Order: sequence, then structure tokens, then C-alpha cells
Amino acid sequence: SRRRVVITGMGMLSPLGLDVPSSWEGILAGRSGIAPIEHMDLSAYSTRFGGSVKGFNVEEYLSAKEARKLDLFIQYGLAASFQAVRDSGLEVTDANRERIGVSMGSGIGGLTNIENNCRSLFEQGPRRISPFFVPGSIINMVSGFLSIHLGLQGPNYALTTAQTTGTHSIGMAARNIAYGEADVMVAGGSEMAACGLGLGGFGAARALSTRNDEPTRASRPWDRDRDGFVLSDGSGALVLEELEHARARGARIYAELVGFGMSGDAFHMTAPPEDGAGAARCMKNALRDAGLDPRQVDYINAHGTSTPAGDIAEIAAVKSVFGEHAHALSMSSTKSMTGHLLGAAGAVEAIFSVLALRDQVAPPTINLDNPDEGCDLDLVAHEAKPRKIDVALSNSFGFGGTNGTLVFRRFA
Amino acid sequence: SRRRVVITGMGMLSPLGLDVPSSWEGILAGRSGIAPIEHMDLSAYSTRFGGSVKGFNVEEYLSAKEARKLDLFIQYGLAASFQAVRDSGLEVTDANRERIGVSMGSGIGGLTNIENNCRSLFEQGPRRISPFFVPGSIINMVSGFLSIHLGLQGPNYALTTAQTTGTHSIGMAARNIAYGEADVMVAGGSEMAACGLGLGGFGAARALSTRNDEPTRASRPWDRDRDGFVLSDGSGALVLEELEHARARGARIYAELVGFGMSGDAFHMTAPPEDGAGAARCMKNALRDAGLDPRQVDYINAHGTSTPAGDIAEIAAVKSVFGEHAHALSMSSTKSMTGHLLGAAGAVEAIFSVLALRDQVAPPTINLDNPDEGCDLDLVAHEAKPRKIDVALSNSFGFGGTNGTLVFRRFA
Ligand SMILES: C[C@]12C[C@@]34C=CC(=O)[C@@](C)(CCC(=O)Nc5c(O)ccc(C(=O)O)c5O)[C@@H]3[C@H](C[C@@H]1C4)O2
Ligand SMILES: C[C@]12C[C@@]34C=CC(=O)[C@@](C)(CCC(=O)Nc5c(O)ccc(C(=O)O)c5O)[C@@H]3[C@H](C[C@@H]1C4)O2
Ligand SMILES: [K+]
Repeated sequence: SRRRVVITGMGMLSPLGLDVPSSWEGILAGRSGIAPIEHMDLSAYSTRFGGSVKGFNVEEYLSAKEARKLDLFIQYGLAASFQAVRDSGLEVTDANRERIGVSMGSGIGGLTNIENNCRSLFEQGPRRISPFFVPGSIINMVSGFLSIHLGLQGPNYALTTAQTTGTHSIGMAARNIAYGEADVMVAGGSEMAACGLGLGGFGAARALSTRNDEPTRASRPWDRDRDGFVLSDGSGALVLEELEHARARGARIYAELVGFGMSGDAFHMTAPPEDGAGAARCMKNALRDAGLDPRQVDYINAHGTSTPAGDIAEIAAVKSVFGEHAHALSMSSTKSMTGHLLGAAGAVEAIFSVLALRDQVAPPTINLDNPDEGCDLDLVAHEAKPRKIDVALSNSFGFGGTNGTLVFRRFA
Repeated sequence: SRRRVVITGMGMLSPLGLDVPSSWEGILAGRSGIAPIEHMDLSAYSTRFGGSVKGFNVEEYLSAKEARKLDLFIQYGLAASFQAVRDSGLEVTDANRERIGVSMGSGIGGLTNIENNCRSLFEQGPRRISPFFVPGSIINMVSGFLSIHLGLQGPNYALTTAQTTGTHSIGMAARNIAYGEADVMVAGGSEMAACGLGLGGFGAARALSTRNDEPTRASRPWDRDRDGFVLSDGSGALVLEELEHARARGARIYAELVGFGMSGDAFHMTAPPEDGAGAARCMKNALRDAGLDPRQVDYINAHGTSTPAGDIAEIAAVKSVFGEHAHALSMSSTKSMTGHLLGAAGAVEAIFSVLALRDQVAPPTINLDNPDEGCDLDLVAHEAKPRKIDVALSNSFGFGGTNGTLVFRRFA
């Protein structure tokens, strides 16, 4: 029989902050983390801005030596993971190390380090490829390195489901606990795809905003003048824990993870169906998993990427799932502020959903000046809205038509 | 309480053949699939051979247009998937499409597409980056594209756990079925890392055999003169199916998937502990999952990568788990013949384990001329061995210390 799963620790790097509290302060203030990119020359690119992590100091977590062997996406994932475990208060011992695992994923992974080694290969030659190229670039090395540093011997894996990664990572980790394969999991996602191939690749697909003159206004989910997503970097990690395990050690419980849904659109490689039918199936799976009446959902943290086709598909899906209740719940996209953290989006947005529960407040959709046709729900335009929130749902969708939904609830 | 999971279809591309029967014929014959690499110039590299897929014809599966969008690892994964679905006889309909999902993974993913996009990027900037670069290179696109082509709407995801990927993919897919989230899953892995970055990266880590003079002798698991793994390419896919679902449509059942285990070494980024303690925990977890006493295991398809440290760690783990029964079972490494398919290794080796059950024969470890110190189990040296096999176990281990074990049994 299925065990209950709660959240006892969280950690983050985002364009708004180097930890959870600083990021969340930005969220509730409606602050943008988007700016012209400084770390490379994007003069030849159609998009020249995004959400960078500012002032990260890897040496708070790892030595210079260890850090230079690892791509930035790995460093970011480790930072968020270490923060979450610290936040949870958990002490790893021989008595529990086999019962604590890790599932930290990425969508794009080590593209940046691969691009740099590729430069070495072609400009210098093959003997300039790093000895640490493979372990420092592969997606599972967040889980790997975290387990090595903390001594975690339970299930150890990584998902890669593009922009759905972080949501799937958390949901599948919760299944491990619910079914008895672990008592504790560290789960989430990390990304740093701000390199030539990243900006260039998403740009070639015409998926990015090109509002170069006003980067903070670029990400504008459901607004009539939206023109694509804003690429952002960072990481999110949660400590998921079996309920009785948490209670026995006197852990602080932020919220309960009650539902997880998955689906496939089976429609198109890079676009959802106009009616968001796949997203609707995914949400219904998550609601049924949680044993809920859809009218119990108070807050939705949308995927809200600011693409023309994506944002309206999600409205359609929400209307299909919730009926008239779609007008009672609040739904917002925190990507309005953070931009799109790709494989880490679902992780940071899970955190934001948990914090919406702790603080009884719906984060805003900033930049929502003129809602587009049919976008007539309570989208929490401009300003955070204090309200009752007993149940929060968080959606992620990805290229390939891969969908995930998490459902969190206040714990008492 | 948990539903039973059986295998009803299989598909493969390997260095031994373009499908399962051809590959398996090679396995039973002790044939090597290793040769000098022909598709690129490795004259200045320290390793110039590996296991290539010979004569793959993508136009049996995809249009030229579709094929030009997709990295070779995705093409290979799709080929194996299409073969497995055909082999299963499953008819996808509106009545079942929400019950059929896909979990096909990769260890390193789109290295070749990245490498090809690199060259232009550094000489002439991002102008020539394809609009399909991102969807055609991300690891979840095997799952994505397969779902789109066949209309599969069930759980849709991808693992990336380096050399463990194929095993974890099959195991986690089995859980989806056992727990009622799907009735059918296509699962496995694919890889095509034979490029400058791949050969150069693994070569920089000093992980590859450099036996260029005798490529077919290079892969020699447990032999005293082994000197690293042999890099190979391909894919494996299984159709996993709930037992009653299979019975109701009169499916041919190859075998039952009874156990899945996972662990982490929490030891080192690129090496196992000398005693294989992580691998031992993983195998025990899989046996506990299956409700089997270690004395019930008849055949182990080892990870057997032909590395100095890897091979002996696995012997130690087997001795620890199985005690005196370690002397009764047979264990072999088919990587002696196929080389190391990385993220696809656990998929093709799951298939080989299923076929060992069908045909009651332990595949050989070829090249085992002089077993190393302590390598004194029945390692099926040189020649296939007909014997009773009721229970077959298959191990995969990966950089980061990530471990997976599958347990299959004859179905009557
Ligand atoms: C063929 C076209 C049609 C096109 C036209 C209008 C659009 O709006 C876009 C730009 C984006 C559609 C979309 O939102 N896809 C989408 C998705 O399915 C799942 C997740 C995300 C995410 O960012 O996490 C995402 O971005 C599409 C893309 C690129 C190209 C232009 O496909
Ligand atoms: C730092 C060192 C020490 C060194 C010394 C002797 C060795 O034998 C090797 C070559 C490989 C160890 C090993 O087997 N790792 C290993 C593993 O843990 C899991 C999976 C696989 C697989 O191939 O699927 C694998 O390859 C190691 C590697 C590279 C480098 C040289 O680490
Ligand atoms: K979300």
C-alpha cells in the first residue's frame, strides 16, 4: 500500500537569487531576472538576453579542482541539492544511507562543456579533449557526484525529458518513496544551455523572444504581444521524504506531494495540439492520483513559456479539466519573472508551488498588459495575490509531447 | 500488490546484426562484431576500432526528410523500437493508446549532431544551425518520435544513467506497468558515440582498449591482458506488457520480468569500489524485489566491460551476493563479442538474457584465454554452454556509481 510523501527541504539557483528565500522574495515582488547576456558575444544571434545566475560561488560547495572538472549545469545542480539537504536537517548515517537516493535531471545537459571540448578538438586537436570530458558532461553526474559527496546509496538516476525534466524527476522520486524503494530522495533539475548551440538552436527553431531592446518585458505569458520563450539557467532540488520518517526525526514539513501525472501528446516534435489535449490528460491523471475533486485546486503554476502556441494550449487544457472552476482558481506563470529554466523549470516551479502553500499567496504573471483572446482566467496579472490555497498544481510540457503534472497540498 | 510484467517483443541494432535473430546467431557462434572504424578517420587516435552497426538502412523506418532531422542515436533507437512493436503483434487503437508508453534512453545522446554543428559554428557562426537541431539531438526524442509516429499517449520519458541507462529504462518501464500506470511500454536504449568527441573523450580518460593490431581480441572480460573497454554503437528495445493484457490478445511471451534493483556506490566518478559493494547491494535489491533466494539464479549476463578495475569488482560482488552458489551459476559477458554499447548495453543484454532463457544456453565470454587472479567462477569461456536456466540476471553499472539489475524468469 502507498506511503505518503512530504517535502522537508528545498534549494535553488535562479536568475532571481542564489537560494530559495532570495528567489522567492523576487517572485513576490514581481522582479525580473532577465538581462542582456554578458558571458558571451551574441552580436550575431537574433536573441541576446536571458536569465543568468549572478554571482554564483561554486567554492561554497566544491574545491576549484573538483569544480573545473564539471559543466556548469552539474555545479548548479549540486548547489541546489546541497542546499536542499542542509535545509532538510537530515543526517546521513550507516543506518539510513541505503534508503536515501537522488534523481536530478537535465533537458539539454552538458551542451556548453561539449561545445567547448568541440572547439578544442577542431582548433587544437583530439589530445586537447579533457580527461574529465565524459564524467563532467553527462547528465547523471549531478546524481552521481551528490551521492559521492553526501554518501547516498539508494536509487540513483537521472531523467531527461526536455522542458518537463524537473517535474518528472520529482514525481518519479515520489513514486520511489511511496512504493518503498527509498525513504528519502533528492530530486529536481538543473540547466545551463546559454551557449552558441543553445541560443542558436532555439533561435533557429524561432522559439525564443527577440525583444532585445526590452529584455525584462520579453517574457509575457498569455499577453497578446508575446513572441517566444526566454532562456534561463539554474537549478531546483527538493528533499522528498516518507511521512512517518519525517515525523520520527521531527522534520519541518513544507507540504505534501499528493499527485503525479504523465502523458504524451503524440502530436508534434515541437508544438502542442491547439486544444492541449495531452496536457488535459496529464492533469486529470494527477488529480485522480491525488483523489481530488478538480474544484479543490486553488493555484496552478502554469508551464507559461510565453510562446504563441504553447500558452493558449494550456488555457484550453485548464478549461477542459476544470470547467467553470477554471474561473475560480488562480493560475500564474513565474516564467514571466525567471524566464524558462528548461529542465530545471519544473523543479524551481515545484518549489514556488510549495511556497505558495506555505505563504498562502499566488505569485504574479508579470508583463500581462493585454491578455490575448480566450486568456480570460484569473492569471494573477502584475501583482502577487494573497488567497486561500489548500491545493497547488504545477505543469511542465516538453518537446516530444512529453507532459508532467504535480499536485501538492497543505500538510496537517 | 503488483501486476506481472512479460516481454512480448524485442528489437535491436548491434555490431553483430541489424535485428535480434542475426545478432543472437552471432552471440551463440562466439562471433566478434569489432573492427577498424570506417566512417571516420581515426589515424591519429590511440583507439581506431570498435563495434559499428554495418549497413543500417534508415529508409526502412523513416523518410529521408525525417531521417535528416534526427541524430543517429535517435535513428537507432527508433529502428529497435519499431522492430520490437512489430515483433509483439500489438495493435494500437483509440481504446488502448492512453495505456501504451515509451521509455527509451541514452547515455551520451547526440554527440555526432553536436560535433557536426560545432564546426560551422566556430568558422561561420550560427547561420547553419538547423531549425531541427534541438528536437533532433535531445535524448527524449526516441520516446517522443516513437509516440508521435505510433500514436502512443501513455507515460513518455527517457533515462540517462550513462552505461546503466538501458537497464534502468527497462526496469522503470516495468514499474509503470506493475503499478497500473500503463499496460504496455516500449523500453530500452540507444547510442552512437563513435565520433572524435567520443573516441577522444574516452581515450583521454584512458578507459579504452588500444589493441589496434587485433581488434577482435581487444574485448576480453576477466582476462589478465585486458586493457579497457571497446566502444560500440546500436540499440535495444523491448515491448513490456502486463501479463493478462498479453494473454487476452494471444501474444507470444518470451519471458517474465520479475525483479529490478538499483543502488549507488557513492564512491568515485569513474571507478567502482574494489569489492563492488554497490553492485552487490543492487543485485540483492533485485532478488528481494523478485522474492527469490540467490540460489535460484542460474545465469548472469555481467556488465563485463573489460576494464582492469571494473571486471574484478563485479566478481567480488557476485561472490558476496551468492556465496557458495557463485560456483554453481554461470556468468558471461557478451561485451566480449559486441563491445560496450554504453546506454544501449543494458538493453541488448536484457534481450540476450531473455534469449538465454528461451534457448537454455549461456552465451560465451570469448577471449578469456587466461583468467585473472580471483576470476575463478564459471565464466563460460570461449564457447556457448547449454544448461538449465530458469532465472537470468543482467547487470549494468555506470559512471557516477549508478547501478541497475534486472531479473528475468521462464514463463510457463
Ligand atoms: C514547428 C513550430 C511551430 C511554432 C509556432 C508557434 C510556437 O508557439 C512555437 C514557437 C512554440 C510551440 C511550443 O510552445 N512548443 C513547446 C512544447 O510543445 C512543449 C514545451 C515548450 C517549452 O518551451 O517548454 C514548447 O515551447 C512553435 C514551435 C517551433 C516552430 C514554430 O514548433
Ligand atoms: C580515474 C580512472 C581510474 C581508471 C583505472 C582503471 C580502470 O579500470 C578504469 C579505466 C575504469 C574503471 C571502471 O571500470 N569504471 C566504470 C564504472 O565504474 C562503471 C561503468 C563503466 C563502464 O565502462 O560501463 C566503467 O568503465 C579507471 C577509470 C578511468 C581512470 C583510469 O577511472
Ligand atoms: K510549472
